[PDB]
Amino acid sequence: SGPELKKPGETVKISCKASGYTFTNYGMNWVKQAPGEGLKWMGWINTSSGKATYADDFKGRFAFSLKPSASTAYLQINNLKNEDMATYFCARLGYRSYFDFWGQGTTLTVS
Amino acid sequence: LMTQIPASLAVSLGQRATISCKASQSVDYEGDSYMNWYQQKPGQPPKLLIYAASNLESGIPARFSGSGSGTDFTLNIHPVEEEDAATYYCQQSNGDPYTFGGGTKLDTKRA
Repeated sequence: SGPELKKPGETVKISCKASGYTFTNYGMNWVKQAPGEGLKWMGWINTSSGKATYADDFKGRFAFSLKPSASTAYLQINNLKNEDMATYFCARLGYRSYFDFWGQGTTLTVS
Repeated sequence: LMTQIPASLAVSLGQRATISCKASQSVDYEGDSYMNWYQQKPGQPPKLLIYAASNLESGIPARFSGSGSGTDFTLNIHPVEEEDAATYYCQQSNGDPYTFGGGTKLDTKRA
């Protein structure tokens, strides 16, 4: 949640509620899918030190973060551009290659 | 990064299909190959099929098998069934950033 329509340049904070399990033992990834169906990696972070890494695409604008207690993952989108329009997913990381589940999306629209 | 060919894949039920990916940099890290395959059925979020190149996730039918070496990995469906249509995506996890292939839409050839 946290999505919706935003005017270019805005601010937005996306959330991601995890359950079934303890949020601090596996990692998490924000991945988006644009209207033309293309998938992009937005950000990766270790949930323990709070240190994220990002492609240039959103470098310096997006800021991933988490709360190992409240079981929350966050994406803080700043200086939104038209090209950030897309469905945003998170996804619980499993082992070291992929993600166990689990997001149903949340459409952000920059116009 | 990743390159996925083919873009479209018309297949008849019962047919076999093969979708392949080539990574621009190797995806082998600590003896494992971080390469996975996702199926995004229409109107849903993506789901995992195979991870680490050849490991079928629990729930996935023996359908589906993965293989590959160095930079080329292939997903194979022996007998295509109706439920298998949608867009497949490969994704590697060897290096940062994590990257997805552009997608291969599988369409069922019918009468």
